[PDB]
Amino acid sequence: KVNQDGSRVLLRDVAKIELGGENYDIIAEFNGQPASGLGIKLATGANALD
Amino acid sequence: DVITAIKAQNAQVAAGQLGGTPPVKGQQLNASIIAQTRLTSTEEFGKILL
Repeated sequence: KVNQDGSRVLLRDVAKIELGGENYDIIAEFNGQPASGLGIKLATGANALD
Repeated sequence: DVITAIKAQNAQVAAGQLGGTPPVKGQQLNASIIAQTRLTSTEEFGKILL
């Protein structure tokens, strides 16, 4: 908004903006060290080693 | 007015949870918040305010 005055309101002021993950449910620690893995799950009647 | 008042009271909404996903390190408890619920009977539909 613009206010009845001249003071401008933008969500830099009203909110804290950071570039973070969309969910904060899961975290991964490989040997204690912070990590992120790709746990690939098999299909159905696929090819396994292939 | 009847229609609009129905979906305004017979609503099953989605409110979050106490101590959500990104927490304040030191939080002890977590509980899902229930706001409105879907009306179950003919009598509860009778008490819907217009």
